[PDB]
This record gives sequence, C-alpha cells and structure tokens, in this order.
Amino acid sequence: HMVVAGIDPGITHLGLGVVAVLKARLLHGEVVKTSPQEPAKERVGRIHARVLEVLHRFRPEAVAVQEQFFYRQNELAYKVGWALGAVLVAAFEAGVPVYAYGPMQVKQALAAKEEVALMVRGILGLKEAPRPSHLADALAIALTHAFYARMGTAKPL
Amino acid sequence: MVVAGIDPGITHLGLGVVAVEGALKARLLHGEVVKTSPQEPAKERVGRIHARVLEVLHRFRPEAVAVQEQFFYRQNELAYKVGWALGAVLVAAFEAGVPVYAYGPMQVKQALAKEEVALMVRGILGLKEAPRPSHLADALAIALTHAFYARMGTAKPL
DNA sequence: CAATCGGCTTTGACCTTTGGTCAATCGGCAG
DNA sequence: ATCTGCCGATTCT
DNA sequence: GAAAGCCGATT
Repeated sequence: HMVVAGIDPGITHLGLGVVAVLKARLLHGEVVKTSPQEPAKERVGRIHARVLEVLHRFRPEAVAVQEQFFYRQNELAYKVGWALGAVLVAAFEAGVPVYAYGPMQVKQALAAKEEVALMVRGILGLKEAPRPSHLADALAIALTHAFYARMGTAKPL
Repeated sequence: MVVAGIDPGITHLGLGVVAVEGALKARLLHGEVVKTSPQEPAKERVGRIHARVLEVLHRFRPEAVAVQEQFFYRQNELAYKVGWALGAVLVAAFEAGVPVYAYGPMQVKQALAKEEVALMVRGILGLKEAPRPSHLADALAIALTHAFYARMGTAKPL
C-alpha cells in the first residue's frame, strides 16, 4: 500500500533503497560508486541522474535520508552536502517530499548496528542481511520513516 | 574568454559572468543573487537554485565555472547546507558540460590585490561603483581569479 | 576488478630565541 | 520588499 | 566523553 525510498548519503558510496509497506517488501536496492579521479561535476551528475531515474520508475510517496550529528572534518560535511544537493534537485523535480532522520531515531524505531540490520532483514523476509553496509543503512532509513509515518509523526525538511 | 563566478550559500547565492579580453580586463555580462528562505521547503530552495543556474549556463554558454572554496566551518551543519548548494550547481554544471573550478580566498586576494579586492574588481570591469551586494561581488571575484590562473595555464578543477 | 582497509579528521598570519595566539565562517530571525 | 545587523557554533554517553 | 567517512592504499 505504501512506498518509501531510503537513502544513505556520501560522495564515494551512496546507498539507495526502496520499500513497499509492520512488514514490507524490498523493491529496489543499489549503491552508487563515484571516484576522486572523476571530475566533481561528473560524480554528482551521475548521482542526480540515477536518483532521478529511480524516482521516476518507482514513484515513491516519500524519500527518507540519514541525518548526521558530528563531522570531524568540516570538508567531509561539505562533500556530503554536495550529495544531498543532487538528491534534493531530484526530489524537487519529482515532487516528492523529503524527510530526514537521525541514527538514534533509527535504532530506537527498529531495535547495535549489527542489531538493527537483523531487524531489517526480518521485516523484509530476506535469507540474509543486505550488503554492502551503505545500502543496508539506506533501507533502515526508509523503514524508520515508514514507522514514524505510520504513527503520523513525519519529519520533513 | 567567457567565465562564470559563484559564491555559494543557501540563503544568498552570488552568480556573475564575465568576458575576458592581458593587460587583464573584462566586461560584466550578468550578475544576480539568488535568495531563498528557511520557510521554504528544502527541496524548493535548492530546486530554484538549480533552475536559475541551469538557465544562466544555457543563455551565456561559458567555457568555465568558478566557485569559492572555503576553509573553516564553525558549525558542521553550515558546511552541509552549503554542500547542498554546490550540489545543485554541479548537477547544473554537469548538465551543461562545463568544467568546474574552485579557488580559495587567499588565491583570490593574491591574484587580484575584502574592501581592497572589490576596488580591483570594479576597476577591471570599468564600473562606476563597486558591485552590490557582497555575495555578488565575491562571485565575480572568483570568476576573475579563475581567468587569471587560466591565463597562466594553472587551472584548478574540482 | 570487487571488496577491504587504515589514517586523518581547518588554517594561515604574524608573532612571542619558538611554537604561541589569532581570526576566519554563514544562516535564522529581527528592523 | 530589501538591505542591514546580531548570535551561535554536536548530541548522549 | 564518543558517533562517521572518505580517500588512497591494498588483496
């Protein structure tokens, strides 16, 4: 009945998952891998294109992204900001509202990192925990949103 | 030689374009500042940013885009939202097939010389007065800094 | 080529027989 | 409507 | 008083 996209942002790996809804089915999962040897604009451009393509194909009602709290080197925050920007243009273009959730919100909603993954595997009925780590986390975010959405406490912006 | 300069921000984004003759001298082709607000949905702020930039790139067809680098960021969250802004730009820069270059403040100040730098920008472009507001002025300086490095063959991509 | 891995987490100016302090940075809300 | 100006600066263990 | 991640190196 309900379709939710989850995202774990980063410039090198970006986790991208989609679920249909507490029990849900895995509709899609991928990780976008871009290189430092790649021109900045090519890196982010590919990101935007893949996300846009995905949003178009599956038409989710919501996108959920991982919030983050500390950032040892300000520069790192910036490049992650770049990644969320591509997403946002994509989210904007698709007319899909965007929501963001912190790690404790995820952990509490669903559960240790190893402990959370076990619950994601279970809700989606998979033989094994999803890989790699960035995809798994993206899916957790999607599922966290669904949970809050189910109780009417969405968290936009 | 056509060069775009950009001063990134989520609230105010400076956007300027110059055409270089060196004997370094250039003409102002375009200048604007994109204003968005926190009362606006995140996706609408950034989306408008991407659209304006993409429209501008399309109209003026520059050979390069230059953006301001930054060094400190007291609150990591600030860096993030600026990251958002650069992302919209990059999609735009990607879509237009325009290479992107980034420069730090000292590179700008040395190449051209805050009040002292502005005076030099005013001069090179032959304007009656220094450009306003501050975010547009800065964007233009970045464009002009790139041209300078480009002229000596020391481009600085992203 | 996948995946895995371990390190590094801001900076420069000018000053202070020496490594010190120092400021820089921008977004939300108020006139 | 527009510039102009100030203040904060990472949680949860 | 720690939380993540990206890079550039491996294998």
